[PDB]
Amino acid sequence: PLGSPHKCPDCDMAFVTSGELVRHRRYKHTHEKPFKCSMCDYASVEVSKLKRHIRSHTGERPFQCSLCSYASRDTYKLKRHMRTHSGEKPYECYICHARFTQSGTMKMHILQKHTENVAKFHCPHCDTVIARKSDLGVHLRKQHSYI
DNA sequence: TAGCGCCCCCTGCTGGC
DNA sequence: GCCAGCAGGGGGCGCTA
Ligand SMILES: [Zn+2]
Ligand SMILES: [Zn+2]
Ligand SMILES: [Zn+2]
Ligand SMILES: [Zn+2]
Ligand SMILES: [Zn+2]
Repeated sequence: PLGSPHKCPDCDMAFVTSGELVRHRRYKHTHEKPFKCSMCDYASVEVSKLKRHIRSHTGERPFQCSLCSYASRDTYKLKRHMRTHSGEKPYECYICHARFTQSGTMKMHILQKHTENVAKFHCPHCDTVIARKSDLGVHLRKQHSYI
């Protein structure tokens, strides 16, 4: 924000409250992660990130879809899932204007369709070049009996 | 501080084409 | 094989009480 009073003494960012600067410095500069999982080595800057992480250990899925049986561990994942029902495609490739349901899909599109000289994968068993690593995985399972 | 969201990242698979 | 759809784990910030 323009007049944000709390300037970071280590980068160009500034914040409206000192609490926001404190948290930003923990994330980006000092890396103090006060909140520690008791079941693995995970630790986080914010407690809410620990709580979300714990749901991966327990399987808790608090956020139920009202149109199907899906339920998520994170409110945003449910909002992302609702795009499968609405057909919303919020992301647009600035180069060719194709639209996508997720931002990562769009980034991958730009890598595969609008980027010069991208390194490709190669099947060693049949001498086929494959663009995406996951499609090399599929090829190995489908054509070379990877179990 | 904890707590609510908003949103992006990276990963890696699926099935239509 | 190419492609966009689509979910899991996670980082970082906006904002408030
Ligand atoms: Zn900073
Ligand atoms: Zn853990
Ligand atoms: Zn649903
Ligand atoms: Zn494009
Ligand atoms: Zn092969």
